[PDB]
Amino acid sequence: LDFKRPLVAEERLSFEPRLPNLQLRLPHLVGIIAKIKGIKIEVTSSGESI
Amino acid sequence: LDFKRPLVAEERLSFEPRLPNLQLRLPHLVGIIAKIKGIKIEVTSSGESI
Amino acid sequence: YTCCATSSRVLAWIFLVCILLIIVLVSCFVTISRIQWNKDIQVLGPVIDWNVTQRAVY
Amino acid sequence: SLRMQHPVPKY
Ligand SMILES: *[C@@H]1O[C@H](CO)[C@@H](O[C@@H]2O[C@H](CO)[C@@H](O[C@@H]3O[C@H](CO[C@H]4O[C@H](CO[C@H]5O[C@H](CO)[C@@H](O)[C@H](O)[C@@H]5O)[C@@H](O)[C@H](O[C@H]5O[C@H](CO)[C@@H](O)[C@H](O)[C@@H]5O[C@H]5O[C@H](CO)[C@@H](O)[C@H](O)[C@@H]5O)[C@@H]4O)[C@@H](O)[C@H](O[C@H]4O[C@H](CO)[C@@H](O)[C@H](O)[C@@H]4O)[C@@H]3O)[C@H](O)[C@H]2NC(C)=O)[C@H](O)[C@H]1NC(C)=O
Ligand SMILES: *[C@@H]1O[C@H](CO)[C@@H](O[C@@H]2O[C@H](CO)[C@@H](O[C@@H]3O[C@H](CO[C@H]4O[C@H](CO[C@H]5O[C@H](CO)[C@@H](O)[C@H](O)[C@@H]5O)[C@@H](O)[C@H](O[C@H]5O[C@H](CO)[C@@H](O)[C@H](O)[C@@H]5O[C@H]5O[C@H](CO)[C@@H](O)[C@H](O)[C@@H]5O)[C@@H]4O)[C@@H](O)[C@H](O[C@H]4O[C@H](CO)[C@@H](O)[C@H](O)[C@@H]4O)[C@@H]3O)[C@H](O)[C@H]2NC(C)=O)[C@H](O)[C@H]1NC(C)=O
Ligand SMILES: *[C@@H]1O[C@H](CO)[C@@H](O[C@@H]2O[C@H](CO)[C@@H](O[C@@H]3O[C@H](CO[C@H]4O[C@H](CO)[C@@H](O)[C@H](O[C@H]5O[C@H](CO)[C@@H](O)[C@H](O)[C@@H]5O)[C@@H]4O)[C@@H](O)[C@H](O[C@H]4O[C@H](CO)[C@@H](O)[C@H](O)[C@@H]4O)[C@@H]3O)[C@H](O)[C@H]2NC(C)=O)[C@H](O)[C@H]1NC(C)=O
Ligand SMILES: *[C@@H]1O[C@H](CO)[C@@H](O[C@@H]2O[C@H](CO)[C@@H](O[C@@H]3O[C@H](CO[C@H]4O[C@H](CO)[C@@H](O)[C@H](O[C@H]5O[C@H](CO)[C@@H](O)[C@H](O)[C@@H]5O)[C@@H]4O)[C@@H](O)[C@H](O[C@H]4O[C@H](CO)[C@@H](O)[C@H](O)[C@@H]4O)[C@@H]3O)[C@H](O)[C@H]2NC(C)=O)[C@H](O)[C@H]1NC(C)=O
Ligand SMILES: *[C@@H]1O[C@H](CO)[C@@H](O[C@@H]2O[C@H](CO)[C@@H](O)[C@H](O)[C@H]2NC(C)=O)[C@H](O)[C@H]1NC(C)=O
Repeated sequence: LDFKRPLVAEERLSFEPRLPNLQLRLPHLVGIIAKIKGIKIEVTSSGESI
Repeated sequence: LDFKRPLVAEERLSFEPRLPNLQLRLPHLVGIIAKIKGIKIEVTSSGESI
Repeated sequence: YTCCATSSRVLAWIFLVCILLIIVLVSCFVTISRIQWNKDIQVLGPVIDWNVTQRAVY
Repeated sequence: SLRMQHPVPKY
């Protein structure tokens, strides 16, 4: 599909949010775990231990 | 429950759709597969191989 | 006769040794494949951080 | 940030 060049825009004061970055470790076999359920499943939490 | 005889209608020009027909083959044990999940589960695609 | 009797005795010894080795080979494979699966389960998985620059390909 | 140069055909 066609990605067009955009029309030049005038700058104005921004109110765009800037979220924190985050690093996330997943299980080694996550693909197998998601497969055998056949549904969207919870795998971890943002803060969880190894 | 009571299935009534309808009122006579007047015919007009129709815009009803008419879909293609389609043969579908299912797995022999489809009833066991659906049972053991306990949830609505994908079993095939329209064009899949045996 | 004696060649036949001898051939029958030698044949049975090699046939016996053939099977005792197969028993061993299959018994080892099942052990090792199952253990490697247990080890695979407990390895550290990947890390994601949404950084595009890190995944540039030139 | 990542700035890249995609090649395109010109015949
Ligand atoms: C259509 O719309 C989309 C949006 O919907 C448009 O995309 C958006 O376009 C914006 C530009 O107008 C982008 O902003 C630019 O982001 C650049 C990258 O920012 C990251 O890197 C920065 C540099 O990091 C390195 O260097 C520092 C040391 O300097 C090290 O510490 C780092 O480790 C790296 O080595 C870094 O500062 C930024 O950090 C900020 O953002 C992240 C989250 O993204 C936060 O976790 C951080 O806490 C931090 O945010 C806080 O702090 C900053 C200042 O420190 C504040 O501004 C924040 O409000 C907040 O408090 C990122 O990690 C920037 O380099 C770039 O900077 C320009 O502007 C500043 C002033 O504003 C100048 O000083 C600079 O010199 C420079 O000119 C700018 O901010 C948006 O990222 C982008 N949005 C998204 C989501 O991608 C799109 O373009 C539009 N398209 C069209 C066609 O219109
Ligand atoms: C309340 O509402 C519901 C609906 O919401 C009402 O039900 C609908 O009522 C309609 C009647 O008003 C029904 O239409 C009738 O269907 C009959 C059956 O049609 C099928 O069989 C046809 C014959 O097939 C055999 O014979 C041929 C050779 O002649 C062989 O090739 C076959 O193998 C069979 O042996 C067949 O032609 C039809 O095929 C068309 O539809 C299917 C999908 O259903 C498509 O796959 C096909 O491609 C084809 O559609 C295309 O091609 C046809 C022309 O070929 C076009 O008309 C289409 O728009 C499209 O381009 C079916 O397989 C028909 O026999 C019956 O025909 C009468 O009308 C025609 C002219 O229109 C005359 O020439 C005939 O002689 C005959 O009088 C008519 O079409 C709807 O089926 C029905 N809908 C549903 C979903 O049930 C309900 O009654 C309402 N009730 C009240 C109280 O109001
Ligand atoms: C969220 O954030 C947490 C915290 O960072 C993440 O969990 C941590 O992940 C890292 C990286 O995988 C782990 O690092 C390894 O640590 C061991 C040593 O661990 C011991 O010492 C720690 C000292 O602070 C201590 O916290 C540990 O305690 C945990 O583990 C014990 C044992 O199971 C348990 O009883 C406790 O309850 C805790 O769970 C522990 O005592 C170290 O040996 C490793 O070394 C390898 O890597 C280094 C560097 O690459 C290399 O030099 C070595 O040779 C070797 O190869 C490695 O440093 C850390 O232990 C994890 N901590 C916990 C709490 O799990 C978590 O992954 C993040 N979650 C998500 C979802 O992203
Ligand atoms: C969507 O559409 C497809 C195509 O129709 C459907 O799949 C087909 O289903 C039919 C009916 O069940 C199968 O027919 C049987 O085929 C074998 C011979 O198969 C061999 O020859 C084929 C020649 O074209 C070839 O395509 C086959 O290739 C497939 O299978 C091989 C082997 O596993 C695989 O490696 C390939 O990748 C392909 O997957 C194969 O080489 C034949 O022996 C059967 O004979 C019985 O039936 C006849 C007629 O009743 C009878 O006379 C005999 O005595 C015997 O009882 C039978 O004809 C066909 O194999 C299927 N093809 C594919 C590609 O799967 C599919 O089911 C539809 N989907 C859905 C969801 O409905
Ligand atoms: C995102 O990825 C880039 C590329 O790995 C990181 O930028 C590098 O950061 C190290 C210091 O940690 C520098 O030595 C390199 O020179 C940097 N390379 C480039 C191409 O910038 C960047 O720090 C990562 N994280 C963030 C928040 O952007």
